[PDB]
Amino acid sequence: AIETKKVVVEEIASKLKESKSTIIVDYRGLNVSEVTELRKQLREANVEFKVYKNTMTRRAVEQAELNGLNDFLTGPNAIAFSTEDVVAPAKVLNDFAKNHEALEIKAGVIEGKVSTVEEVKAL
Amino acid sequence: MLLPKRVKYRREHRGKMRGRAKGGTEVHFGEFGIQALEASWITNRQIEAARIAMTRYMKRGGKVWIKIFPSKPYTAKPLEVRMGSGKGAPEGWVAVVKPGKVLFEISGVSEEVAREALRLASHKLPIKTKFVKREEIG
Amino acid sequence: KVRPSVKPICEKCKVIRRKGKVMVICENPKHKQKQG
RNA sequence: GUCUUGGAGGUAGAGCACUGAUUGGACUAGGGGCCCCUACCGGGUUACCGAAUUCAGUCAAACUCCGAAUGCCAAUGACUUAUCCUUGGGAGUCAGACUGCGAGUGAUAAGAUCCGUAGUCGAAAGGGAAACAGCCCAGACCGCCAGCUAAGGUCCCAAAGUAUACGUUAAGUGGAAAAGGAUGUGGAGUUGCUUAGACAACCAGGAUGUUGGCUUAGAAGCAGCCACCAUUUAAAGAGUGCG
RNA sequence: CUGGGGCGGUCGCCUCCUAAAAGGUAACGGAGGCGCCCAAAGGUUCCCUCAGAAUGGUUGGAAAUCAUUCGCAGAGUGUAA
RNA sequence: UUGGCACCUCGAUGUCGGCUCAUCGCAUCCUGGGGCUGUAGUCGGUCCCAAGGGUUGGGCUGUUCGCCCAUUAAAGCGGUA
Repeated sequence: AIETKKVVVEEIASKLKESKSTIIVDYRGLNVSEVTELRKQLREANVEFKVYKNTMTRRAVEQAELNGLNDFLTGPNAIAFSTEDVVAPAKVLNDFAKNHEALEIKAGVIEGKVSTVEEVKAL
Repeated sequence: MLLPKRVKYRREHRGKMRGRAKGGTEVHFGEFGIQALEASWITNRQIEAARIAMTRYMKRGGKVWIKIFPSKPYTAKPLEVRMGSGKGAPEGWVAVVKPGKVLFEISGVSEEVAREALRLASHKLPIKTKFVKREEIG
Repeated sequence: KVRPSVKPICEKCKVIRRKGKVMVICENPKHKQKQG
């Protein structure tokens, strides 16, 4: 599976310039809901801030075994990578704080990712 | 629908069909063909039942080849008459088909068109068949 | 229907060999065939 | 007769060397089309037929450049074997059948007819094939409450193994028929995907333009002709199929 | 003669095929012909070689004739294989 | 069924059709029971199982067959010399 090599290599580049990341739900992935997490990011910049659903624990979590190992306990849970290269968080970490609390899929008892070293309350 | 133009004779023996054909057990002009499996006589009308019902399914298709040709007049005495008294009226035409002889060749066609355009002509031909493609060495 | 060449027509048809009889069963009840 | 050796003959097979028949491509003498002009010499258009010729490739009882297997005619070396030639006396039969192999007629029908070849019956009893003139085995001088075998068999009828080993079938196949049909089933083999996470199954979503250019009152996903695609994308056929 | 007979057709001679690689070998099987012709189309001596094709020409023409190559035979061999 | 062949019978095997008496095979006309329906109910087409039972009175012609009269749940085929 030499195709699986290349997905490992390229996503590392936005993981060494990264500070933050957030859990992204994969059930009920509406087309307009994808727009309300991509086009609000496309009001910021390009596709640096990611939605990708190639996120098995054995496909793409082997790649993230270096940076910020706070994430494996949602292993048997819905994972999608959201990595960051530019525009530090002052606005971007609260992208999910309005839509998902009732619309564009459920809030999701999300237990978070790297904020500093914690689990809950992505601020 | 084909017939030989002017034959040296009008009434002929029936022969004994056996064994493998003298040649043409290998599709070589076009791509895909049917190779027969039994020994039989194939009449005139059945190649007419073939060249029609392939170009049904070969709407825009390549050329259809026929390597068979009829030259044997199968012969009938007129019906409800006794035996003997002359060999009968030449009832039409009939081709020579040994087993193993690749009947048709069909070119300019992929796999999946050739598995049904060539199948439906084999329901009209009275012989059990098998699909035969080409091969290089060579 | 009953015929000796029992085949599916559309891809919604299953081919289930009940009772020694190759029956085809489908959604649309004009596919209902059997050799028997 | 059998082996060696010498031969004659063109079969079955094959192949095209000719006599023919023929598939397809190049080649294009001629022709036709269409125009120009032809009032005439003529010219151009052919996805129009097309003779030769040529690259392949098919098929012949009345086609063979080639040519077997046996079969027949003999020799001289044998190794067996009892037959053969003439001559005369003396008669019977000159309608045959079936089975296999090769043939014709037939419809590559007939326990059909008509030839070759071989058997048997006829003129042949016995055992098989349940019974059966022609298949299988085998020859009845005559007796034995002798033995060994062939065809066929070895649970009961009915003589002989509920033989032994390893498998296959589940239909009573065996114990009657094909084109075709099928996730029936045993083997052999090939490949695709696949913990670098497959196949089902469930919670998912389906593209924005846009039916997109031309259309039928409109149909914007399947009126139908089609460039049938660029953006948001983990994605989405300018639509999987039902409407 | 006969696939009952009648009607049809055939009765004899030569060649081929069926004929199974000697030679025969049947049918109301498949094809042709034969009841003649040549006083030379016979015998011998001595010569010579075809048909078709192309090239060019006289009325010459798709072709009668005439010349140069091709042309083992695709020509003829009375009449038919 | 019309046929092919001539194998039982030409020291005799009565041939067409009716009347009686049937049985049997179902490849089904009904009646019983169902899939599909281009089945709204009604009445059908078509394919399945099913032989137990019913399967008419004429006119015409020797007629089997056939057409037509009127009924009927229907007026089935076919073998049995």
